[PDB]
Amino acid sequence: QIGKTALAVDAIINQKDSGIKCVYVAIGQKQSTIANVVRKLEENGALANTIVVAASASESAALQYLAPYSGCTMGEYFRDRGEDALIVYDDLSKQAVAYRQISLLLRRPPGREAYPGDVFYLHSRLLERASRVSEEYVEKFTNGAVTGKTGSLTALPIIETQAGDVSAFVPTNVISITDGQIFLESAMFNSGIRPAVNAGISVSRVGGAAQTKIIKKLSGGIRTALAQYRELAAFAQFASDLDEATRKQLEHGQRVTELMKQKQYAPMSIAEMSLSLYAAERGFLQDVEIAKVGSFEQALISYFQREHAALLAKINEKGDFNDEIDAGIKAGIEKFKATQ
Amino acid sequence: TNVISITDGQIFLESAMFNSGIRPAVNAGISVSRVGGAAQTKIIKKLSGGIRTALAQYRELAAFAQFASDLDEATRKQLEHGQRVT
Amino acid sequence: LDPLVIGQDHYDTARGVQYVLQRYKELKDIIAILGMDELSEADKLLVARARKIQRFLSQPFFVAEVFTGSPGKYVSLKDTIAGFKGILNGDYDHLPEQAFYMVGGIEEAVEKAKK
Amino acid sequence: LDPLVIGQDHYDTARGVQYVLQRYKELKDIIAILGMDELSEADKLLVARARKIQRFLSQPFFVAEVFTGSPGKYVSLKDTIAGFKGILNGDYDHLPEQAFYMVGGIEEAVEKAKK
Amino acid sequence: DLELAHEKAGQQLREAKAQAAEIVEQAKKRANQIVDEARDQARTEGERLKAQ
Amino acid sequence: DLELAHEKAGQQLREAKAQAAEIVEQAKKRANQIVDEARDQARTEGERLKAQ
Amino acid sequence: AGAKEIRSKIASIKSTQKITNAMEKVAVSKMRKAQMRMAAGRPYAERIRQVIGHLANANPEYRHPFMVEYIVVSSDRGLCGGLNINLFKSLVKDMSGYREQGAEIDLCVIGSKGASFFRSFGGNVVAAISHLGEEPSINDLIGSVKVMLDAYLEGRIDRLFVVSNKFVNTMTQKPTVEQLIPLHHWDYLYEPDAKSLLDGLLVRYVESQVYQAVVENNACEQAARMIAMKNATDNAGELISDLQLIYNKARQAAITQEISEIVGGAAAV
Ligand SMILES: Nc1ncnc2c1ncn2[C@@H]1O[C@H](COP(=O)(O)OP(=O)(O)OP(=O)(O)O)[C@@H](O)[C@H]1O
Ligand SMILES: [Mg+2]
Repeated sequence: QIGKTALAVDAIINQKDSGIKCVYVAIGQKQSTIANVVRKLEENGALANTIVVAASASESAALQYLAPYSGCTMGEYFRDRGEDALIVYDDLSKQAVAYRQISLLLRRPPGREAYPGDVFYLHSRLLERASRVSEEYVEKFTNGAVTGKTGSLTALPIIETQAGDVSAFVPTNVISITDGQIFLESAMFNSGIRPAVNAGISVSRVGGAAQTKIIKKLSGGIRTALAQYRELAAFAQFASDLDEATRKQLEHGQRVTELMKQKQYAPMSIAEMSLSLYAAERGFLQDVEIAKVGSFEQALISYFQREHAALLAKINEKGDFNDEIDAGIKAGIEKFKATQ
Repeated sequence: TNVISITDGQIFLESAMFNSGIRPAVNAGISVSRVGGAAQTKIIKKLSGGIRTALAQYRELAAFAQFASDLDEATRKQLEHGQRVT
Repeated sequence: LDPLVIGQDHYDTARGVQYVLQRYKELKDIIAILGMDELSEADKLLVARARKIQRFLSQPFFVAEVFTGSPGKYVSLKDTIAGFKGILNGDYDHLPEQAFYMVGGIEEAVEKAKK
Repeated sequence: LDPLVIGQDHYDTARGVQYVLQRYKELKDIIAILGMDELSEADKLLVARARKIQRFLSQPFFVAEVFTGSPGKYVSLKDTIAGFKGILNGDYDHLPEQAFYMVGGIEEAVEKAKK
Repeated sequence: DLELAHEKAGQQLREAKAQAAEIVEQAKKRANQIVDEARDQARTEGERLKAQ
Repeated sequence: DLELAHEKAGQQLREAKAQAAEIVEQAKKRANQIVDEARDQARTEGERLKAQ
Repeated sequence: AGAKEIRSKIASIKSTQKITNAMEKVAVSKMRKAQMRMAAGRPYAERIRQVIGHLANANPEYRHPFMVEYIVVSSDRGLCGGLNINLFKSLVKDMSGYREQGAEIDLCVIGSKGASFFRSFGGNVVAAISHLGEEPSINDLIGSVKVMLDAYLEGRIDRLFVVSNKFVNTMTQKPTVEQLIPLHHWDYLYEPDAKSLLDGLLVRYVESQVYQAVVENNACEQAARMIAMKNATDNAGELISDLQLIYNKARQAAITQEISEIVGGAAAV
């Protein structure tokens, strides 16, 4: 109950105009929870671009064990034909529990927590299919019908931990297979930071290669700067007044911490995220109160949407950046703060 | 646990002492020889008594080394001796 | 890591760095409950050097440019020894803590402090 | 517990109560060793409201009457939101902490404080 | 200095009238944008003739 | 007198800014009425067709 | 999670307990340094009191304004066992009493914790000094004392007092309020006129009483700090004891679970 499904469903909703096909695999969930996710996809206009594969809690452990592979096969159809797809496995920890049941009933000898010996290979065989294939692979698969195009399958597996314990056998295996992880923290979620992403523990192994030019430049070093701010805020909590270098880092980290907060079912485009990142890293938030950062961002976006619509449309074409766009954003933010 | 119960004594080496520059790393506060003084020559048996006492005093007073300017002279004498023996 | 294999200057620098970081590990928990002001004049200075040493261990790699954004730095054995001896002897006590974070050799740390 | 189901007033009151109780839970170890007097002027005010919220959550039930003797209380959603919103806003900062324990609606905390 | 103070007060007074007019003008421009976006949302919500 | 004139300039800016916030909040309040009345009409027509 | 996290918490709290035990003896040592400084300043004040008594009795020709009808001392640092709170609690009783009488009140502040209190409740401070060493010098008090003396000569103050803690014993610090301004067969050879001498000696007397109040409050502070660090050392011991019981439970459960998995795996093979 800390937003794991909310993060993956919002990521599927954002692809309705991206040209990426979606697959949602529900393993061991109750049928009314599955029906509510489908209603939310339909209300947000994302259902026409999504395949929903269901293996609910009352279904045979064999169907729950096979569902991720069936959904993967439906996603691979697009990858092999020079198209892009996205797949969500809402609970690989429930697939592992279904596999453990079958294996114990077949009388195969148990391991580290009664789990089968090959529980690592269960997930590694599934997750290594999510990949990007070369133009030569697509050209060979389609017998020359598709040329000069790469194909891909992106995966968003979900795992549940017990009281934050990552030392469990299944969580240990999956963290060691993926190209990165997003850790959600219950203490941050209770403290009102609702996307609840722990920036210190979370990491992406592809980094800047997976970003557009504008976001790559405006976000360089933010993750490690927040990781150092969390430590600084705890170290300087009870000490007497420190130097300008310490006050500058602390006051900036507090503003980026309040900025990273977002609501559910409210995605931002490249231009909206770019304005928000630019106003923070270029120092424009230094005069703004922490309790006003959300109101400042919402008003700035609404103002650029009415008075600078042609600039947002230019940033949203490919996420390009240059001195003309940099100066254009600067002039707009200065005029905003000096008049609204 | 089995081998500690079978042997006549134990020499305990510690990672915290070894990283603090104390190279032999022997934690003299928990290490013990049940044979004791019977396994020593007359000269080492006579000199080792004051040294065990100094390291015991140092282990009790070590927290005051950062505040030695506020100690009583009689206590400062034990601390400075304990540091040199250590 | 033996004076008979490398040399006494290298070995003393390595053990010196380790000594400073080992002492800081017990003070980290003290500062978090009772604050920095309750430490001794020698402890306050040592903690500042330990936090600087902890940052001077960092270095941007050529294979990590995609993650870090900054360019990669190769540092030599003599350059490494000289940089750590300088922080241990107090030659950089006036530089801010953030100047040693991600900067190859010791020269670049003196330059980062000016930015 | 969604703004689209219960409305923004209920949702923000519930989120406000959880934020105060979470921050009070983080201070428990510091308060246990050093006491409340070492906290900041902001944390002291938050801990005082957290203690009042924690006590106002209590309620005498009509099935629990045999255990103690006190009469049971039924509190409407409107009265529930009004009480916690007032405690979060600071409208009851002057009333004593024991006035919120076992009283049903918020107006009864005002009458209990008269004793 | 008294004559100059009255001329300065005459500038500060009219500049405050102009800024207050622009602050309310921008608010009315923002209010108009909110209602037009709400009309497009309500018009798009009409998907129910086919989505249901 | 010039200090009182400066205070009056600041006072009207704070008043205009307070009214600007109220004008935008009334627009947000209006948007929800426009959207929810469209939802109830569209769902009611859907039931009208479903019964038939 | 398990035994590993509990073992780390125990070591952390144990490291903190060792220094609070040392800080108690450091506070006792500094308490003795403050007590010797309290005694060293008494001869000067009693002798100035003996001179003003004769120099006023023998000269009925002149009455100084100080002979016919608040300065608050506080610490600059943490670990005070209710020292400042018990003093402010005692002061508020007399300030409220002055408002029942309808009189206006002027306040003077010594120390950083006193300034923060009045700033959080809107108290009107006429003068303030802070960041003084644990062994203060009388030349720093001259400023704050003069502003309060001038307010008396200007007729703005009817009575002046020094608010500070008194050292009853090493285990008891008493909050107090003491009045400052409103206090046999031979005569002296007055070199300057006796009026000029009385004006200077009364000022030296009031400054000396404020310095003695400040030094005795510092002795009370070290005694309060001793009790606070003794309590912190004892409170940490209870937390260590509870964590050790939780650790032993996790130690026994881990062995029982490992044995259950080994017996379960060997029954299948
Ligand atoms: N960005 C957000 N802002 C506010 N609330 C959020 C946000 N993201 C998630 N939540 C809310 O917090 C809860 C998260 O539930 P969600 O089902 O997504 O978590 P979960 O980890 O998948 O839970 P579960 O273990 O039951 O599957 C929901 O009430 C959701 O509406
Ligand atoms: Mg979920």
